[PDB]
Amino acid sequence: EIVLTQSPVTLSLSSGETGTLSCRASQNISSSWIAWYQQRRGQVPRLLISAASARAAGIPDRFTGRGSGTDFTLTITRLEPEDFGVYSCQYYGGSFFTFGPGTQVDVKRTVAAPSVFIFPPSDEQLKSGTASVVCLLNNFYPREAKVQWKVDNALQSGNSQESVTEQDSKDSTYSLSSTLTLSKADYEKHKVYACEVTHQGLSSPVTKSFNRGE
Amino acid sequence: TPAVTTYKLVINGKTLKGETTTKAVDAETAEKAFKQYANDNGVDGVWTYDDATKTFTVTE
Amino acid sequence: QVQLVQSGAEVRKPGSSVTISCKPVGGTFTNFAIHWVRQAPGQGLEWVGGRVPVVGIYKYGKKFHDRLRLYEDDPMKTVFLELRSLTSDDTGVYYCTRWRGCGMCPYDTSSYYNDASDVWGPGTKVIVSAASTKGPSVFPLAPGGTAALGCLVKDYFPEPVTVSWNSGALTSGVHTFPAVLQSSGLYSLSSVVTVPSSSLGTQTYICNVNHKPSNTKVDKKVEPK
Ligand SMILES: *[C@@H]1O[C@H](CO)[C@@H](O)[C@H](O)[C@H]1NC(C)=O
Repeated sequence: EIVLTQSPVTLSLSSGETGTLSCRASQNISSSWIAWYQQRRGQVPRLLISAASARAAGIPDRFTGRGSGTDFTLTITRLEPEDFGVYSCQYYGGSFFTFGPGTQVDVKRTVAAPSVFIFPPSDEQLKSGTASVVCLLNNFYPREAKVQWKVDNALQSGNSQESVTEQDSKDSTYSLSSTLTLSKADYEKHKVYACEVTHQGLSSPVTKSFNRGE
Repeated sequence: TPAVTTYKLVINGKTLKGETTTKAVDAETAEKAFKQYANDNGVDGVWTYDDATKTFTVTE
Repeated sequence: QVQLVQSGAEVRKPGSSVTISCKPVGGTFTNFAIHWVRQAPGQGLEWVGGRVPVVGIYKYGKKFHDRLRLYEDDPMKTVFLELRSLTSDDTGVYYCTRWRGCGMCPYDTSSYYNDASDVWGPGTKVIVSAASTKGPSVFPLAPGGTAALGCLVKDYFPEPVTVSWNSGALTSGVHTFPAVLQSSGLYSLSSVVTVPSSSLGTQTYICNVNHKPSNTKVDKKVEPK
């Protein structure tokens, strides 16, 4: 009945920088029913704020909460390595609780374009009845990047899966792997296998491809 | 009987070397699992068996 | 002080049901509601339901009504969650949470439902897959002066696999991606390494794959074609 929306999707922060996360409610609610949670990349969620502004026990002065009506904000100052993660606002009034979609806070750095590689299916895998084409996006920033598979220039959907590494603690870049799954029968009919990559660091979509055999 | 034993597979391939295990009622069931595992990994060679250690081996 | 203990991971065939147990340690048992929050892989927090034990005040999430049952065992001081007709959208980590409140509330006899959650259990991993334990098959990934090669560790169950390169001697430029669960119910991941293109004819690159649930230790040589 009440929907929570957060903006932005991703927030990039420098060391000394201060950032503000927004929680937008569908209708006017009371500030007593808003909480903020923090999720580290490998931990259970932690409560930061209850009742819009009440700081939870053991939570430093770094995090402060505000808001009224339909707009609520969480302000982060002197961001520290522990703080980078996913932040979710929660409404816990009434009968049914709801969470916001969440906002990831990552480390800000200069934009860096991905190096793109495509990997043909191994001969070991072909004699197994399935075929996997792997596309690698290496050491890029920012996090968001699109990969589209084109088999003979025919866009694919539903037959690909991708995953992303955690942001590196050293150079603060991301890496991505996309696997296109094909049956051996389907793999033999077609000739062109291409990986189309879209990223902020690329002036135009980069395409790496090969032809079955050579 | 619902009781199973653990069988080992030894892989001596030109590019894939190592070992894996499976739980099967008898050795005949274990070999079918191992031969599928080897074919899935593209390993094609000779099979030997040691009933003492319940160990299959495929070598290229 | 007040602490929440949860049962171990579970694997369930699609269409069946699963039951998790959450046991409070410390504090009271009938004052504060236990709220369950789940997280699907790479998705946001989702509220499943909440129930004050024994008292009987409870609500289910709209998505989980008709599929969910929350109950407790008063002798064992243990709360349970039962979800039926499981599908792939139910795979995730399930947390039982509560508000600390008065903690060791003395002579309170009062019920609190609408509170934030500052006490969380470790989480229970629920994997919806029709698959049995299966070791991985290892396939090579054959390749500005930099090239990439790797290993595709495919069709294993369950998590986790460990991947290293050259017995762990090669670590620079290595990326092991998180495993993805494909529609067959089996896991699949890749591990990659970037090296100078000059090193392709020279250096040997071997990835070491470990899958303990299957007792698999395997070495694959990655050669250029
Ligand atoms: C919320 O309340 C303010 C002030 O009463 C009003 O101006 C605004 O239109 C209301 N918005 C909603 C979504 O109820």
